[PDB]
Amino acid sequence: SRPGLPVEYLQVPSPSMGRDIKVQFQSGGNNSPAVYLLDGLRAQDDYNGWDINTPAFEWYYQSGLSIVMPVGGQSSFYSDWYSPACGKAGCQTYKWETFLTSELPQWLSANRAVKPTGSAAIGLSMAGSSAMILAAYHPQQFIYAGSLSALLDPSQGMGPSLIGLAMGDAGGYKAADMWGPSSDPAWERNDPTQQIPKLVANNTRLWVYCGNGTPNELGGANIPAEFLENFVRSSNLKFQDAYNAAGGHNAVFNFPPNGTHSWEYWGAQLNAMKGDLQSSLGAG
Repeated sequence: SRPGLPVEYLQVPSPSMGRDIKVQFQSGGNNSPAVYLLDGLRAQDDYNGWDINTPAFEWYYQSGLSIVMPVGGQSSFYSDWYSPACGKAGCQTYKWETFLTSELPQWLSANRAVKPTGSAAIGLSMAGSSAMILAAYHPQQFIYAGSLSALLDPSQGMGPSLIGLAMGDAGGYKAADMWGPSSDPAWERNDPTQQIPKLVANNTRLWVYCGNGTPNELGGANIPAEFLENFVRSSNLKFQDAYNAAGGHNAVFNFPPNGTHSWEYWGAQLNAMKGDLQSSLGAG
């Protein structure tokens, strides 16, 4: 149903960020695997864009999988920032890696019986690289990573620069506060293409999607959505080449001759990945 599902709005304390993080949540059942649905660049502080734009909880009710949607973190790249995340409206502490890899799984396990290991992380936009990085450095916790329309080589060439422009545009943040100047090692640490050997070694299940910038009847036919998607697609095709070349063998590569940087396309992916998640995480 859309109304009528056991969807919760959790207030999860984050010691490292100094506030309570809101978390939209739907249990899978006790000891169910978790699917963390990470939000895009312009993540709002009230509801996660997955909830807003898709019937995600509805699609995943009774699938055997807990759906976890952290709320907030516009421009955070779900990372632990070097410095305070200061933007238009003010400053906040961004320690999202810490929260997603210790604070939240521990609270979800203690308070909701969500299995803390063997999870998937799925993100779109800024969060697609985040998902792969979560898995790269925390493979016990994240055994599956989905990346929808992300820039997968953010440390290379014009990427540090483009990322800074995006962050400016979404909230008025500064990339330097996050990962420092582009010379800082944090750039390569958080670049999924540079972390391929870790993904490969950990045999992480990858679901990698990117459209080609051509909308279809599904919609999303606006210039920004089209330009954005076409733009991030080269990093995606290179990732695929590098992954295979490094001996990668547990990924789905979805690069259709359509799709724009829009929720019509992303929602479709999340719907299409449900049986793959169930098999890979052990739902039922």
